[PDB]
Amino acid sequence: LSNRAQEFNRRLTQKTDNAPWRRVVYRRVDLMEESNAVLYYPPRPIGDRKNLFSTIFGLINSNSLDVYEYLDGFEAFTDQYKIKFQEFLDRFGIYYQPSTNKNAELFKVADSDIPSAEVKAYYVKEEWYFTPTNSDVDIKIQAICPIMTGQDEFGEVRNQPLFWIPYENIRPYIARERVMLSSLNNTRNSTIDDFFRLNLYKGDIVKTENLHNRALAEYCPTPDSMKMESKRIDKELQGFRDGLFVTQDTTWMK
Amino acid sequence: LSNRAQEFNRRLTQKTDNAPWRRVVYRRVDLMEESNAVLYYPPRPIGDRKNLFSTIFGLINSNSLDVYEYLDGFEAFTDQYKIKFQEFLDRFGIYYQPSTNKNAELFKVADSDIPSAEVKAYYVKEEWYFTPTNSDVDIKIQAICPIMTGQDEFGEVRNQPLFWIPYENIRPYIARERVMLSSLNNTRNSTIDDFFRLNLYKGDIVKTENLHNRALAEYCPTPDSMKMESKRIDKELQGFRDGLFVTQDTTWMK
Amino acid sequence: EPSPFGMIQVPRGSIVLGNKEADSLWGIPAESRPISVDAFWMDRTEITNAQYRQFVYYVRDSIIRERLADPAYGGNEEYKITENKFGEPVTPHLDWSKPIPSEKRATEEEIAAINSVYYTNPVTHDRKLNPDQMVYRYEVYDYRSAALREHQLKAAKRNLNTDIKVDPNAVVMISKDTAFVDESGNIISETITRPLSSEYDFLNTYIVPIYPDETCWVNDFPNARTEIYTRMYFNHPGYDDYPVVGISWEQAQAFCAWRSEFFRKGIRLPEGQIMDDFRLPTEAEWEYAARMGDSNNKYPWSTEDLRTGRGCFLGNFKPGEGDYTADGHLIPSRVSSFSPNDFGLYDMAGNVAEWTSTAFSESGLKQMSDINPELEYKAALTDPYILKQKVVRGGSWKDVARFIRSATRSHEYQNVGRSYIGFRCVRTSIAFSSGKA
Amino acid sequence: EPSPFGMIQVPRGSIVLGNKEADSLWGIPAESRPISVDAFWMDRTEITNAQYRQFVYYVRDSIIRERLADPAYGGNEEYKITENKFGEPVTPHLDWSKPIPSEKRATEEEIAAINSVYYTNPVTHDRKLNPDQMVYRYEVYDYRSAALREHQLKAAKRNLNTDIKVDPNAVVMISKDTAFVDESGNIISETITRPLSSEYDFLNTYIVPIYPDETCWVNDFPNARTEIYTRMYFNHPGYDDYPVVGISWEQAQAFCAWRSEFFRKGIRLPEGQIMDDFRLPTEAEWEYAARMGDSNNKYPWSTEDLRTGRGCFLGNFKPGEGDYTADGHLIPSRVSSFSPNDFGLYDMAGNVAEWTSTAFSESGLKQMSDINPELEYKAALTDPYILKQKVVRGGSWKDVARFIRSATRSHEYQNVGRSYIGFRCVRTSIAFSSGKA
Ligand SMILES: *C1O[C@H](CO)[C@@H](O[C@@H]2O[C@@H](C)[C@H](O)[C@@H](O)[C@H]2O)[C@H](O)[C@@H]1O[C@H]1O[C@H](C(=O)O)[C@@H](O[C@@H]2O[C@H](CO)[C@@H](O[C@H]3O[C@@H](C)[C@@H](O[C@@H]4O[C@H](CO)[C@H](O)[C@H](O[C@@H]5O[C@H](CO)[C@H](O)[C@H](O)[C@H]5NC(C)=O)[C@H]4NC(C)=O)[C@@H](O)[C@@H]3O)[C@H](O)[C@H]2O)[C@H](O)[C@H]1O
Ligand SMILES: *C1O[C@H](CO)[C@@H](O[C@@H]2O[C@@H](C)[C@H](O)[C@@H](O)[C@H]2O)[C@H](O)[C@@H]1O[C@H]1O[C@H](C(=O)O)[C@@H](O[C@@H]2O[C@H](CO)[C@@H](O[C@H]3O[C@@H](C)[C@@H](O[C@@H]4O[C@H](CO)[C@H](O)[C@H](O[C@@H]5O[C@H](CO)[C@H](O)[C@H](O)[C@H]5NC(C)=O)[C@H]4NC(C)=O)[C@@H](O)[C@@H]3O)[C@H](O)[C@H]2O)[C@H](O)[C@H]1O
Ligand SMILES: *[C@H]1O[C@H](CO)[C@@H](O[C@@H]2O[C@@H](C)[C@H](O)[C@@H](O)[C@H]2O)[C@H](O)[C@@H]1O[C@H]1O[C@H](C(=O)O)[C@@H](O[C@@H]2O[C@H](CO)[C@@H](O[C@H]3O[C@@H](C)[C@@H](O[C@@H]4O[C@H](CO)[C@H](O)[C@H](O[C@@H]5O[C@H](CO)[C@H](O)[C@H](O)[C@H]5NC(C)=O)[C@H]4NC(C)=O)[C@@H](O)[C@@H]3O)[C@H](O)[C@H]2O)[C@H](O)[C@H]1O
Ligand SMILES: *[C@H]1O[C@H](CO)[C@@H](O[C@@H]2O[C@@H](C)[C@H](O)[C@@H](O)[C@H]2O)[C@H](O)[C@@H]1O[C@H]1O[C@H](C(=O)O)[C@@H](O[C@@H]2O[C@H](CO)[C@@H](O[C@H]3O[C@@H](C)[C@@H](O[C@@H]4O[C@H](CO)[C@H](O)[C@H](O[C@@H]5O[C@H](CO)[C@H](O)[C@H](O)[C@H]5NC(C)=O)[C@H]4NC(C)=O)[C@@H](O)[C@@H]3O)[C@H](O)[C@H]2O)[C@H](O)[C@H]1O
Ligand SMILES: *[C@H]1O[C@H](CO)[C@@H](O)[C@H](O)[C@@H]1O
Ligand SMILES: *[C@H]1O[C@H](CO)[C@@H](O)[C@H](O)[C@@H]1O
Ligand SMILES: [Ca+2]
Ligand SMILES: [Ca+2]
Repeated sequence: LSNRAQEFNRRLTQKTDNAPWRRVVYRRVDLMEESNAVLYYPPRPIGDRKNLFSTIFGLINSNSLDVYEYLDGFEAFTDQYKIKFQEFLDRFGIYYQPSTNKNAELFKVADSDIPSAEVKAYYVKEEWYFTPTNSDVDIKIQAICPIMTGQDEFGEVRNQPLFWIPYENIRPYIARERVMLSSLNNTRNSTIDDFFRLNLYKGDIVKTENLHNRALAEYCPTPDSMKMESKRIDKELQGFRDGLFVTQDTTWMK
Repeated sequence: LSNRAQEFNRRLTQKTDNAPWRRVVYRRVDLMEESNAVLYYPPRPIGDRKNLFSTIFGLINSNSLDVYEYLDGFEAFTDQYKIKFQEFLDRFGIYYQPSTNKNAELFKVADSDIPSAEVKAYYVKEEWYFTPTNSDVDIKIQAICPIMTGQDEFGEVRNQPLFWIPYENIRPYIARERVMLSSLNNTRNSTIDDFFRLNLYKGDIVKTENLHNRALAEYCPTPDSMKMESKRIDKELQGFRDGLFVTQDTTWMK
Repeated sequence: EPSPFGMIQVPRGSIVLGNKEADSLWGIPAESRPISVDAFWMDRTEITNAQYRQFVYYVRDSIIRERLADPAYGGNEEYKITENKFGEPVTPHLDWSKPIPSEKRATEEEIAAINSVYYTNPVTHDRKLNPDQMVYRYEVYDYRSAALREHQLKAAKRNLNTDIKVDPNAVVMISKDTAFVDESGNIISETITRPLSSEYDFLNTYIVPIYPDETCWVNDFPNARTEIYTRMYFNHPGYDDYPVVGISWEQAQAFCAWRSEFFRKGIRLPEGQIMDDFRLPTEAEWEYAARMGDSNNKYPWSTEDLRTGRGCFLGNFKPGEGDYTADGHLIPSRVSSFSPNDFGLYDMAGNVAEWTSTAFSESGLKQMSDINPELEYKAALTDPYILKQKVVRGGSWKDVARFIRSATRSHEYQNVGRSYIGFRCVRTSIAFSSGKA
Repeated sequence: EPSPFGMIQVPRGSIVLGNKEADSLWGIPAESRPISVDAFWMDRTEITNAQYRQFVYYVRDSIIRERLADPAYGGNEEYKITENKFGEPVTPHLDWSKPIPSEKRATEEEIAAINSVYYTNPVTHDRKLNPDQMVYRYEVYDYRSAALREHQLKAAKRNLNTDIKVDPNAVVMISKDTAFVDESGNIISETITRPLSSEYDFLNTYIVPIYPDETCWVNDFPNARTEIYTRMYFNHPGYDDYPVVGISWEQAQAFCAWRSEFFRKGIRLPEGQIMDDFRLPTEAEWEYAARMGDSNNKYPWSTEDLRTGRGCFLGNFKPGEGDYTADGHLIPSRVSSFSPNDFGLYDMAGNVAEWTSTAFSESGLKQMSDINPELEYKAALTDPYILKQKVVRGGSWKDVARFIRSATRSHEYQNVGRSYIGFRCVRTSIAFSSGKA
């Protein structure tokens, strides 16, 4: 908000436009794991104990946030391609009952109407990018999905991706909320922005931005195929990082 | 557009009119291969993520491009032999619904009406030519086909070649679009003009400009005959290049 | 070579800058990334009470010099007025070649001017220096922000991409904090967000009280008696070789600036020209100077254990639970008490935790560069107090062995000054090392 | 023989000019084609701060010479007026045999003229050379484009094919960029597309500021402190044998032209006649001079590994992740620090990446000729910024071992000047080598 704060934030952005590496990879991360489980909080605000879905819902409800929608296979971020809250509510038949505030918001948060409890995984788009100045491999987050992991009769994930949150837009509304991170410490010392920036959403890669625009589902249907493909992608990026190593044979033993 | 740009482009053309080699060869290249798969992008413009077919369709729709048609065995490039967009649309019964723009275009792009997704191979005419000045074997691209690789009941290619794109005409509209090239890098650093100029459309030769005007289909119907004939042509051009080698016995070993 | 006394030339090198394995009990990610730093001069001992006492003596000297220079409080009018020797009408800021003020014998006006900054206790009749009138005024130049592309003076020079035409009416916002003094004596620090118009938009003037917060010995230690500590930790003549505590980060910057000023005034050398001044050490610089630039060095000693072969303890931290004096010392011990690391730095991890320049963000390592990295956030006035959180490192006497490990970040507010926060003044060395390793 | 000092005569030869195998992880085609180049003189060391400082001293000298030559700013009127000795009314551009201007003692007008180009800091009171008034003006002749068939003066000589009659009203478009100076002092560079009418359509006049962008040390390194670098990398007397950085490609051409002018002025030799001048090295020329003209030489050292037998590092690149100083140096090290290749070129792959003449097109190798190949694109004003992309090669201190391999193209904008972009001035050698290999 302050001029110095804006200057620091601008100096803090990752200017990636001319880099000889722009590998964009899509990762599904399970909240069941202890690392990502910071997203299993009660939907109600109750002060500051909120998950991501609750605060995104609260921000989009007040029309203070600009967000985009899904495309079922592609990801086009266009100004005309804007998600409509009517389409958001008709996804599960949520009533309108417009509020008298109007300017503050048009739809009242109906307590537990948001499916914060039944979302169990997160989609993330991470762009591993080289740097033309300091030659350090880094990551830039731009998009995520709170995939609707519903529970039907046979237990299938039955995912209906609600919409596409651009990280740049939600960043101002995440850099302030500083919820607890690790259960064995239970300290309010790291913001959720620090959680995303520090690359702690350990999960498995669903598919990269391949030329064929394919996914891991095209491979063997067995889940072990998904695990082996995710580990293959992970070790291939690890090998890309290792290819810059020039510090071999440092044992100095005879 | 600029005078210096036009001068550089003119200095960049390959003046091949008097060369003691003009071997014109026709190659079918499969987009299923990772090398050529830069042509499996969504048909819609959505900014700049487009394949070749989409941009050729967009350019011919606005009448800003001059293109020719097929001949089913021959390739005659004549001014009077001009492809008509009415024949383009009646190939698959595409409606007209003329637009009010008129000067901008006469037919509105009906989203997924272009068969960008179901084209799976490319025809290319490449002229391997010697040079009378620097004696370097080079290639000059002049014509291509987005062969309509349809899927009938029995899975036959059922190709209907739409038309014949001259490379010189499409070059100005390709030198600007600079889509990503290799999936393991995902960087927007090379234009599609660089893709064609650098000879990366690795495929198989369908037929040369033989005296009999024949094709590989006249040989044994088995696909292995096609593979062996394509490899024979490839090694014969490789031997033509090797015939100029005067640097044998450089091992200097005893 | 200048080679300042009390300094050690730490060479350039690289450090992993963190700890890979994480204490599950502590529940921290323990993030790390390699970082390389250049060579610089670091003072071996934490700045003791003697050095900061010299600083406060200097500021008191010129304070009373100015007060006696006022016509209403003595009117000595020494200064330097026009026709200085060879007809030089120089600006008369202050005169320092004048005879030193004399105690006991003086005129009434001189005694009144001297006592104007002294403070006598109504109930105790003890005279000391006034904490709210021991103010240091200095100026710093934001060299890094002045050379930025978007902060260049000429608008057409703010964008080297010729595709987009440069608008002469560019709306760029600058920041500048220049505490100015008023007629009432209440020093008011203000921030200005005027549009970039001239070079003056890149100079920051700071006037801050510099007397250490002795009360720190009491405020952060409730239900404990520290009368023998807050009373004369600074004032005791025997407490000279002990590091000073209670220093606010602002006072740390002020003292480093004063050290730079003293170095510039003394040893006249036109060859130095734009030779680098003193500053607080950065987070990466401090950690590299601590762990010897070695990945395997968890602590700033060769071995991985906190006990030597004979069981002796290195560094006056808290060894055991409620066992502050197991090592041998309870409060911040005297400098150079323990065996130094071969890098030449005394009490590298121990004694008092160190002020460092880089602002804490909890991103930190994963948000700065790889060459001499540091974060600069000169937050001004109307900012949230969270953003005014300078990071500290080193581990103090109160902190357990976990915090004595060099690769441990820790919060600290720049405004507050605690009884366990020392600091160092560090300078950049322009050394033409031939290498040839 | 002239044999310029600091030069090395690299002979003619051939090079594969690329790398056959491709790093799958990097995902590049790794295209290559053989190319042969002739012999030429290449300077062994990257042009240091001393040489560019000599250039800026020269341009400052004549700048103040012209300012004092103005009647309004001193009116010394030395110049050279009509009846020069033996009645020669030569053109009075500038006088350089006049007595050198004297510091301290002078008239008021002379001091004002000298200070007209100097710049004093309002807040720091430091005087240096004005970046926007250290402008070099030179002229180049487009010999290659003047001799083209379609660019011949006579229309009938533009087509040797007599089948088609030559139209006297031929509509041919020429290009010429001649930055002219205006009365306001704002140097404006313009392009002209007048039809070919005379020989003047083939001469390009360029006036460009030549003071290095010291701010490059800050703009491309955010969240890192480089105050000790941007302040006096050029200005430090000890930083003389270190390569200069921050030079724009335009300034590189200007400096090479100045070196040619100095070579022409000194050593009077009518036998030279049209003897070749200095220029930037071409992409193929640079790579051939790097890899010794050997296919198996991935890097400019005999072995294929970056470590010697004893483990020492050659070239001050970035060896490890965040390990800039593993080789021994962090910033651009001093020239000739490492063991040179036997071709006689110091720091051939390392230190600072090199400016090269050929414009990057991503076609490159597969679009130029086979004899002394290079691409010429003197883009002017109203062109897309993409086309103004001069290629660079060499690998710098910041770049990993992958970019230190000589057969690696890399983007660079001609306008910008970064803290890792040095350059070389190279000349063509007219050598009558007998061969007999
Ligand atoms: C923090 O900020 C506090 C508030 O500003 C300030 O407190 C104030 O002062 C306390 C001492 C006191 O308690 C109160 O007064 C209090 O309010 C603190 O001291 C502290 O200040 C620090 O930052 C300030 C800031 O930038 O905000 C600094 O102020 C700067 O002072 C400079 C020197 O006085 C100013 O420079 C010149 O600026 C120009 C506009 C001058 O105005 C005239 O312009 C005419 C048209 O051009 C004349 O031709 C002539 O032009 C200038 O001439 C001089 C000749 O030397 C210049 O070199 C240039 O040639 C030319 N300037 C231009 C426009 O290019 C000028 N005539 C005069 C009067 O000389 C004039 O205003 C200044 O000379 C600067 O603008 C100002 O921001 C402060 O120094 C610093 O300590
Ligand atoms: C970049 O371009 C900027 C814009 O042009 C220029 O800036 C301008 O100058 C700055 C110093 C100042 O700030 C502003 O004025 C600014 O606008 C920069 O300096 C810079 O210029 C560079 O490129 C220019 C360019 O080509 O655009 C160069 O200009 C050229 O200058 C030459 C010398 O002045 C010109 O040559 C002659 O051209 C002919 C047409 C002359 O005109 C008369 O023609 C009559 C009919 O023939 C007369 O008979 C006689 O003919 C000529 O006589 C001379 C005798 O020496 C010739 O040798 C020939 O015999 C004959 N020419 C022909 C037609 O064959 C001429 N009478 C006169 C006046 O002598 C006359 O105009 C010139 O002598 C050339 O045309 C012009 O393009 C610039 O030199 C260069 O630095
Ligand atoms: C003591 O400290 C208190 C806490 O800060 C302060 O209290 C504050 O003010 C009270 C009123 C208030 O009650 C308090 O609440 C609180 O706000 C006190 O006021 C007092 O500090 C004050 O006085 C100090 C003092 O004078 O002792 C000030 O420190 C001095 O500041 C000077 C300038 O600000 C420094 O001088 C430097 O800059 C110039 C002026 C140089 O001095 C001469 O300049 C001449 C021209 O004017 C000569 O040309 C020559 O300059 C040379 O120029 C060449 C180039 O040509 C070089 O580049 C150098 O600039 C210089 N060369 C050298 C080496 O001499 C100089 N020679 C002469 C004739 O003396 C120069 O000496 C310095 O660079 C001075 O160093 C510094 O001690 C303090 O700022 C002020 O607050
Ligand atoms: C310093 O640099 C600043 C940055 O460039 C510049 O600032 C710019 O201008 C400011 C006004 C502005 O404020 C700035 O923003 C910026 O735009 C400064 O102005 C200044 O540069 C300027 O002055 C320089 C200077 O004079 O020092 C200029 O460089 C000089 O240019 C001369 C010509 O342009 C060069 O001379 C060559 O060409 C001719 C003139 C030769 O000189 C004599 O010519 C006579 C006839 O006129 C004689 O015949 C004889 O010529 C001989 O002819 C035979 C054939 O018969 C040979 O072929 C040769 O031509 C020659 N023989 C020899 C070896 O002498 C010459 N002898 C005499 C009597 O002197 C010749 O000497 C040169 O070839 C000169 O070398 C060069 O230094 C700079 O161009 C200008 O911008
Ligand atoms: C450290 O803590 C983890 C859980 O955080 C346990 O596996 C075990 O206590 C370990 O020592
Ligand atoms: C290089 O990369 C290819 C894929 O690009 C793999 O076959 C393997 O990783 C190889 O080393
Ligand atoms: Ca202790
Ligand atoms: Ca190095």
